[PDB]
Amino acid sequence: TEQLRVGPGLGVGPEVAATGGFHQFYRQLPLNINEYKLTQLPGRLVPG
Amino acid sequence: FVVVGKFVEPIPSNPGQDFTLLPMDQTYTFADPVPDTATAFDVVLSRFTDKKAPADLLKGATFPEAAPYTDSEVENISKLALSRVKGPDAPVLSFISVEYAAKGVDNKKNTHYDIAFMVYDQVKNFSLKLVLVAVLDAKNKLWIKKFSSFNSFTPKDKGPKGVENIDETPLAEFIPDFVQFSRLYKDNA
Amino acid sequence: ECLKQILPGVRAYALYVRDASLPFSGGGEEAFKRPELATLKGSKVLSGFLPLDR
Amino acid sequence: AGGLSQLVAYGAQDVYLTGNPQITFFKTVYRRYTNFAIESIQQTINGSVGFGNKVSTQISRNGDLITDIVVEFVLTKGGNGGTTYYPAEELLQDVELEIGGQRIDKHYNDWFRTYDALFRMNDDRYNYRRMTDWVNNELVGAQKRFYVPLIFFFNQTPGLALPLIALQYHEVKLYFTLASQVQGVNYNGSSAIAGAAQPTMSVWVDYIFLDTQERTRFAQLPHEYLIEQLQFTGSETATPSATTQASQNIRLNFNHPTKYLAWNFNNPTNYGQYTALANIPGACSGAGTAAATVTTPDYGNTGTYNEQLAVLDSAKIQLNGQDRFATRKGSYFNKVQPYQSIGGVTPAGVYLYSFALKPAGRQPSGTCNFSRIDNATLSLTYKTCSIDATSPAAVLGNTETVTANTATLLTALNIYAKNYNVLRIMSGMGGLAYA
Amino acid sequence: AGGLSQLVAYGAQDVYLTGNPQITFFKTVYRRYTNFAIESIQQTINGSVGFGNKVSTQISRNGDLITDIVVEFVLTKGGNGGTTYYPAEELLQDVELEIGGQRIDKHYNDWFRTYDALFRMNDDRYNYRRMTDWVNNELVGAQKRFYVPLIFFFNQTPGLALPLIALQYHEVKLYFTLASQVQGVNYNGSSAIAGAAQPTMSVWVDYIFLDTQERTRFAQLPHEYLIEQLQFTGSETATPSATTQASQNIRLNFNHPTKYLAWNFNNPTNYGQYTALANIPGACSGAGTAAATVTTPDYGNTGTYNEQLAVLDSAKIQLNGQDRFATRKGSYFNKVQPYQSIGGVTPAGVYLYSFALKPAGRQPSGTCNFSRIDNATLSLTYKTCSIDATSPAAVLGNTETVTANTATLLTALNIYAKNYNVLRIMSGMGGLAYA
Amino acid sequence: GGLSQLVAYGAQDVYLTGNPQITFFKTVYRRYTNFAIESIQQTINGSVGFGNKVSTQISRNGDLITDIVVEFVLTKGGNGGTTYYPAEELLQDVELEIGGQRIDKHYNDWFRTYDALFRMNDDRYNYRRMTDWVNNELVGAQKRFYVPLIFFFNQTPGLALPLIALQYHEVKLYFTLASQVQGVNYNGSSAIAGAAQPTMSVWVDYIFLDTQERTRFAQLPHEYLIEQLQFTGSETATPSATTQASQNIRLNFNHPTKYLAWNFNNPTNYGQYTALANIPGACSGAGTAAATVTTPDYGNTGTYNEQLAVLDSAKIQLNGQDRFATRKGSYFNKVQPYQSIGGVTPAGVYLYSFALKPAGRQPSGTCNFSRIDNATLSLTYKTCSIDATSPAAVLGNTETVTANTATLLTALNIYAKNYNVLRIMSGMGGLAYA
Amino acid sequence: EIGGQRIDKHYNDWFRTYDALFRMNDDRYNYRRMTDWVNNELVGAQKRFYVPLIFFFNQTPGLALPLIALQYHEVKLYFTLASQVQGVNYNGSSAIAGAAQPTMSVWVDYIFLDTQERTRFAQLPHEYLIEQLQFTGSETATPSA
Amino acid sequence: VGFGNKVSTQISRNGDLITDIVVEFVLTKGGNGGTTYYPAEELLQDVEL
Amino acid sequence: PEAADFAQFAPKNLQAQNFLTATQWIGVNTQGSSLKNANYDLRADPIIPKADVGPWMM
Repeated sequence: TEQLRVGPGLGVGPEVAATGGFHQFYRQLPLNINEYKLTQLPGRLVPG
Repeated sequence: FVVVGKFVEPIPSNPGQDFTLLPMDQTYTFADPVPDTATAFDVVLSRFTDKKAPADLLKGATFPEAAPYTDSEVENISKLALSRVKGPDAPVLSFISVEYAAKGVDNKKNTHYDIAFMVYDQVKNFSLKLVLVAVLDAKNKLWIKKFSSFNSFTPKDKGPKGVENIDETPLAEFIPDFVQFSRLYKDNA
Repeated sequence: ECLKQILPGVRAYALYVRDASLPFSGGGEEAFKRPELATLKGSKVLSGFLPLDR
Repeated sequence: AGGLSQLVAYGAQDVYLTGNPQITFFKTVYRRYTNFAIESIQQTINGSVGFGNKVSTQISRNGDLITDIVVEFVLTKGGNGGTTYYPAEELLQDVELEIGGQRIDKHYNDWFRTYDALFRMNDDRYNYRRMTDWVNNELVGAQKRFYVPLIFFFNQTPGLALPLIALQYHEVKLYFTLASQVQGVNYNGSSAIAGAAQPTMSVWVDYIFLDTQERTRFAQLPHEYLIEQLQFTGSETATPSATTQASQNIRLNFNHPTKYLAWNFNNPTNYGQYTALANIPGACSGAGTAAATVTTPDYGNTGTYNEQLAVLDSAKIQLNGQDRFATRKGSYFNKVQPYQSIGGVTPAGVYLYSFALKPAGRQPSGTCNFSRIDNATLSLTYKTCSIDATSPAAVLGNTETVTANTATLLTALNIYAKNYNVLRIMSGMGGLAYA
Repeated sequence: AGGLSQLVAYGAQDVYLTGNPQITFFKTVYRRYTNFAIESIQQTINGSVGFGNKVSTQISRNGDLITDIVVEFVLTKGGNGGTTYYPAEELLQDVELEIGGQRIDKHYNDWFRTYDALFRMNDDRYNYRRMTDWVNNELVGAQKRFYVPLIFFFNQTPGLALPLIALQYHEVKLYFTLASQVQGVNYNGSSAIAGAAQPTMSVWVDYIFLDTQERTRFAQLPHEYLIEQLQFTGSETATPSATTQASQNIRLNFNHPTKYLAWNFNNPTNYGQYTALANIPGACSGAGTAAATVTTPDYGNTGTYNEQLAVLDSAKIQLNGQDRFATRKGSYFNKVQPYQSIGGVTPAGVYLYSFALKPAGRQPSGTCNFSRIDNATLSLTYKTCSIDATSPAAVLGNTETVTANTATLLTALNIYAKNYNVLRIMSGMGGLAYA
Repeated sequence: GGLSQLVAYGAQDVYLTGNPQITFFKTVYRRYTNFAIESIQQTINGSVGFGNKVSTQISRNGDLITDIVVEFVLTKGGNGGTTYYPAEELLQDVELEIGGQRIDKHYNDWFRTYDALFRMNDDRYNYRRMTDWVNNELVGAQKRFYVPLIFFFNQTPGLALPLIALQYHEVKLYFTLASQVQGVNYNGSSAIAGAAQPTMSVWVDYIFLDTQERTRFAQLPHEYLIEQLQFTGSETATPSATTQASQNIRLNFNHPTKYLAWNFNNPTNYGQYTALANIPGACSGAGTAAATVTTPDYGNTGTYNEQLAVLDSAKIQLNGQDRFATRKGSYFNKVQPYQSIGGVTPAGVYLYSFALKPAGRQPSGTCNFSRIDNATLSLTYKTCSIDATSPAAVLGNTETVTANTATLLTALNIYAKNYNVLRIMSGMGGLAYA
Repeated sequence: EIGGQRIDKHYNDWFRTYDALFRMNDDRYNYRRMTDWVNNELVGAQKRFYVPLIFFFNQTPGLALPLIALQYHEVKLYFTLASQVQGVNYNGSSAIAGAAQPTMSVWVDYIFLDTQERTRFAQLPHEYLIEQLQFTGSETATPSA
Repeated sequence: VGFGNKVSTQISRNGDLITDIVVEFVLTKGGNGGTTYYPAEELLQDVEL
Repeated sequence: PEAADFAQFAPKNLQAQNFLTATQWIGVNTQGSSLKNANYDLRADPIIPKADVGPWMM
């Protein structure tokens, strides 16, 4: 066989043996669950 | 996308020599994510075989030659065939040894050979078994009928599907009547 | 839905008539088949004597 | 972050697992099946039911196909807890399956015991025991309804349901022989139990009612069912002794593609006794005390996993006089063979040799066709029966090649073979492709 | 010799097994599957927890599909070993599954107990107990985290993973009712335990993260899932008596294609008590000694396999007044039905009648549609409750048709059924096709 | 009766029985290839004895190989209660080498971990019957043990190793026998005078193929998707009586991993994954005055009593990001296997699956650690404040604590089971990825 | 329940709370007369009680539930009976020996429409503005001396 | 970790930038009040970046 | 697929037989309801326009 020996590094296809060194740039943020359950009501005034 | 510049800094006072520390981008892709075993070698070696010019229509009836194969006609024609692999992107294919070597003598003063040998691709760090069906005329011309890799000569078919479980018993077909429930719901509107 | 019942209906009837009309199914030895012994002991039955060649 | 961080880190090595994906796991397609219903119908038993009697039933045409058959018994304990051992199983001495006068198959009480010992397991085995014995320390006079499921090929899967509707010319009968005696019910060892009750028996058959489309096909079209059959012969066991390791060559009078062979040694006096008796806890009546005897088992604990009481030192099987595999210890056939081929835990004294990758299943997976073999022989070597069974230290501290002096009581050998045949049903008649 | 001597013995009888081969067992081709990842994510519980509280959670859109759900609880023993019985199961009184406001399903603590009694087995059954009870002889004050898995269709197989992603406009919710009392935790029979701690609770949902290609298809395509639902109704048991055989005609207020129907008789006082109490080991508090009483169970051993303590004598199900099967003994529903249909062991007092070949699985394999049965009835006959529960001789030496006088306390009847409906998802919303 | 169920057909049944595709009243058996299976003894090179290394080369007798069972004969160096899976302990390790390449390697502890986690019910009991003395046997008792191997080709015929296709490579199993086996040649640290040395035999079950299939194996290239075990030992943060130790253990693993499994143990006593205590079965003489909480009841070394386990909680993180929310240790001991295996796991043994069904053979989701720069297992230990000699202290205590004797469990064993591809062609085999 | 959906659900305590806030004067008294014994009845006395439901359609004709328009869906009422009732089967914590089990019956007042109105209700879609009760139980922070 | 020992850490790549770093120590008093002087500082003999 | 066209079958005039068996549709409801056909109101019960729309109306 060829014995590929893939290295570290995520966020890319299998064609890349290594992408990052000690700190890869790829980062993922959480989906911020229940974001629709927040209304964000504005403020209003009273009759002067 | 990284920006590499010149780093404008003041001129050094006493010396002129310093540490450069050139930029480097440590990332290595593969030529294919799955390791090549014999297919790439099969096409590159298949384009080096000769045409129908040998005309060795006869069966030959090759017989084996049990020997340690130190230095004889089998390894000589094997190295002669490996020397024919001189393409632009062709591998080096360092020769190793021969197993299952057969010679056949044709009444028209010909010598056919069925030589299986092992090669070691140094650029890819691995070994392969190649099949060389080559004949030799009386005028020392070595015609190669088929030069490819072993295990690439697959049989006619692979019958069993290779079930994973030992005993699972899949559900049998219903085998309906004259319409098989497809034309029944398709013909009606 | 009617054809789901009729198409098999027709089949059932036709096969019925076969059986109603003809003895057992109208078939032959295929139906009235005794088990095959299917063992090899008989392969070793030997001749008792040899004739003179003529 | 989270599960997404695993999903995103796809590499070269993952191509073999998910590249060019073919399947998923998160959406199941169930297949549409035919309409059917299952109903329990009581059958009529002809002949008198009782100990030692032979009775039979003819399965009625109360559905189209049949599967499960359960023989019910009502037994009354003739003694206290610990005096019986699977008594409903012992009672049903044998069962014969005949279609149109042709024997299809036949089971024996010992087979039911071997079959269970070898192929059932865990809670299944326990529940089975609950249906054939008293397992909650019941007392003398206790009355219980037992259920003995049959183990014929059509009693194991709907896929082999017997198409009674396709057997218009042939009747299907089950003949049942009841034992002359059952331990802890009407006899205690060799002694009759005065006042013991006769068993009440009933045979139940679970019928499959098909809808019109399928019912028609079964009634009208020919069928082929790959079926299992049990071959069985009894043999005298060469008797081992304190002075010797008996050896024996048993010709195996078997035929057909065989999935496996199974066997046991036993004491015909005590149902299910496949091991020597001993004064170690659970190995004999009264074991552990002054009253202990190694002439009578603790019936409720007749079976055991203590290999020290087994008698087979080693065995091999020859085909046409040639070794089939290297000789292995009896413990191989007791523990490893079923480990590999079944996955349950087989009691000491019960042995298996498989020819199949998975003999416990329905799908054939390698067979030994004995109809093509001239001399199949089982070669056995027995253990030296020198250990004084009345001294637990002698037993518990013994060596691999020896057993209890009481092991010489296991003079009967039962050899079974389970094979394939083909059941053909056509034009209202049926029988087997091979004899 | 060797394996080759078997291989060579090929003949006519082997053609059905190996001629023109279709499969091999010596080379497996694994299928390439889609990309996904699994993560266990804590959901927020809306509402205070503790005994008697009712809370709910909404499953957040963390992943695309959801399957397994485990409710964690932390309980502390209110007494010593032997005082509790599956207390985390008892605690979770019930769980309701709702999508878009439609009730999809609902389970009860007793259902979890009944389900387990019938469908879990062996080490799974034990491991389950380890997640809901104290099984290592723990003492008062012992604290453990318990894990109560849910058993809704999507909590059993990835195949029915709930497509939360395809329900873009519908919320998926779970309502959890906690018991007001849990035996051996905050109450001992009818008495409260001073100082008992209130439970801590958390709901964990295992999410499936799909890659883009699969995620998109789930989000955009319509779906039809064939799923199972629980139907449940409680009934009062015709009071068992020592004077006669109580009997009862129970209307079966059930609907939908039912894979099976199951029931149990219990003393509602004591969770999991499906049998009469008695002075035999494990059958009552203090059983076997001077302190024994048949008014309180050995809670740690509440369940039993000794049918003698089960009240049901016999039963049948009628559909529109017609017997759906011949009347069978309660022991038939307790032992044979689960032998045939499940393969585990069912505790005394729990009865199963299947309308399916394999009700323990996902493929319907035969159902009884009660939405087409004008008047289904369960007809039960009870044993005579004349056995002196405090006297082992009477408890253990009795007859088939009788039980303990204490069986009169099994005044509750729980009838359950599992059936198939369709969960349809379209245009971002979904719910069940049949009401 | 049954007929009324057929009649009672509604709209709801269309999804169950409309336009039938299948039937339950007909089975089709699939015709298969011709083959035979044979058990053949291998030659053991080297020298069998405690602490010795031996090896065997699999003879080319059949075409494919599957099961391998190692037989051992041991005698008891003491009475019942002194041994614990001694044949499992004895096979210290086994290495699978093809043509000089290490394909895999198992350790006695793996066999114990694997069994404890993935086997079950009567299979597990039978296994114990083949590796230990389970009928209260006494000193001097002799028994033959059978230790099955669990390499990918020993799990299923589907991965039978095609020796026929490996003409240029030999297949060897290298074994290390333990220097000591509890209750056989040593009792705790004390040698047992007169103990016998083991007798060993290695058996390989071979598959003999008929002509067409045999030829396909010999001539076709093959790619087997197989399992491998990765394993490293680590120093366990030592838990204590006053504080909860915590530790970040880097997971130096690679390849698509189905699951991680781990335990903490006292290396002195094989199979001890939990603390010892004066409660029945939890120590030698437990439950009485003579109880010693520093010496296990060897015959009852394993337990389901979580109180004696040391993991408070754990999480896995990848490149610093949480893989999943932190869960209590009992989750990895009871729920993970409840969800992914369906068996019961002994206290002190933990599993975290990245796969839907890790106990099967078909890939069902993996974590490829070869693509992670820093994979870490983060463990929080329980407080070891309980006086193990006082049952009340043990049995009536809280969630976050354990026995003071739990601090003896200083060896951390982390396993990872992954996939790779073993490609056979050119008469040689080898791995697709390193 | 309508069509498998929970529309609403009331509890005995809601009926008590509802009454406490919304019924009054003689309506409240007459209500009590239908759910209790208010004329100093004695032990053994038997009485038929009438407990009206207070779901939106039980309050006004304006919200009459169009059963005619729900041809494919069923409408159901599930009633849970208390395990104990004070002065009926329990006295404080003590069971009352000999206490009778309740008799129960559910009565529904049905509107019969003439042809034109009935047809429109059956065929037209409807939007009924209705009320629902939301309810949860909580632990009371307990005050002290 | 212990007195007189040299230990080290590679700062992980969990975020993008780093600012504050705090080394925590748990120490116990080997004598009464007045016997120590900023001992956490004394213990951390040096730190190399 | 089952029963291979038997052109040699003589009784092809199966007109004297009634193959339809309306035994499965006796007592059905709209889709799967169970109310014993619910013939309560002594009126005509007009047709309700059930349009096959999605989970919402519009």
